[PDB]
Amino acid sequence: TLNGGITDMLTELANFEKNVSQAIHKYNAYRKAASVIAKYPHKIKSGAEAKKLPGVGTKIAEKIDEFLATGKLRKLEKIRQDDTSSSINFLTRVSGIGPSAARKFVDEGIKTLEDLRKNEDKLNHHQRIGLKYFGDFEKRIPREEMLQMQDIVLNEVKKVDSEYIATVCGSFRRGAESSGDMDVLLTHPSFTSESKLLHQVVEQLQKVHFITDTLSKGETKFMGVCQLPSEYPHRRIDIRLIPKDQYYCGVLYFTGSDIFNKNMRAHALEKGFTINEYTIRPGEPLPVDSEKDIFDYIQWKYREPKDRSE
DNA sequence: CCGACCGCGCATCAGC
DNA sequence: GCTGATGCGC
DNA sequence: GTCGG
Ligand SMILES: Nc1nc2c([nH]c(=O)n2[C@H]2C[C@H](O)[C@@H](COP(=O)(O)OP(=O)(O)OP(=O)(O)O)O2)c(=O)[nH]1
Ligand SMILES: [Mn+2]
Ligand SMILES: [Mn+2]
Ligand SMILES: [Mn+2]
Ligand SMILES: [Mn+2]
Ligand SMILES: [Mn+2]
Ligand code: NA
Ligand code: NA
Repeated sequence: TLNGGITDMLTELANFEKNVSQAIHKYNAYRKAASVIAKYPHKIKSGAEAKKLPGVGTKIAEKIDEFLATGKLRKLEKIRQDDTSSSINFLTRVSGIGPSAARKFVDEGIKTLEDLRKNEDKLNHHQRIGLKYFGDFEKRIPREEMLQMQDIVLNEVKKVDSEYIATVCGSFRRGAESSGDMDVLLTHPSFTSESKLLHQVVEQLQKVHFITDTLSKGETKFMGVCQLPSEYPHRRIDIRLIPKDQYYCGVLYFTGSDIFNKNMRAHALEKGFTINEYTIRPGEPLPVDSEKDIFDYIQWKYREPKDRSE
């Protein structure tokens, strides 16, 4: 937490711009600043020192001056005290409720966790589940449960087909000691860039009562809720089915971080390449046989999953 | 000063 | 009933 | 909000 005070402040600003202002690029601006400062090896003594960093500019430096000076920020205090603002900010904590629905609930006087409970009729399936597990979803997941979870999924997959390969990605693959959720990258030989595979994995995981609820489900992505058997908290899980011959782009994507992916895909465009969770193109998909192969194509040195937490 | 700022899967519902 | 526009989230 | 064109 070298500069935690400042990165905490910037993260709150970001959240406000996203949820309340609905200014996604300001959100991204503040998270880049926060990200860049988070990897700064020195304790920031002024805004001027901070301003030297790319992503940090005039408006942020002045804010850092005020925070190092007054120990707080006036803009934030103002925002925390505004009813509409704080209300919207709070509702977005519910899975399925974004800036638009939050704002619209608040306009009709629905601003608390209780108000949503007495208005179930006005939530879609996804929001209801977000409300139902509101508390549980804000709880972190210890790697000890992640390992357990990893084992219940990998083995339930073998039990559908031995050629299925399930790889747990996300914060877990980065080596985090706790994770927001569980992300599973799934492949199988009968599915490539050339021509009910996920349904089968979802069904099986449902029968053994690991998957308790469904938020969204298509032919390549599943988002739902899972739970270790006996009571543990309910947890978020996402499964992504990726063409076997695109494992490495997929696993690079699904490993993150979200900020790292945005950094990498941008630097990609600099060097003349476009990256998605499937291919890296110039253009036709270039040949890839490892994650590193991707870091080569774009003249950025390789970095172990543990060193991708942007 | 202006304005671009990664890439994509699934669900909902206003407006026909 | 249908389907883009839009929303939400990875 | 930021930075590069
Ligand atoms: N291109 C792109 N990739 C993203 C974005 N957001 C995002 O999470 N990803 C990728 C990187 C993440 O590791 C992966 C899974 O998302 P996640 O919500 O489970 O986050 P996470 O595993 O890194 O962290 P955690 O909070 O669950 O512990 O999706 C985004 O906005 N753009
Ligand atoms: Mn995750
Ligand atoms: Mn996830
Ligand atoms: Mn401007
Ligand atoms: Mn459609
Ligand atoms: Mn996330
Ligand atoms: Na700067
Ligand atoms: Na939300």
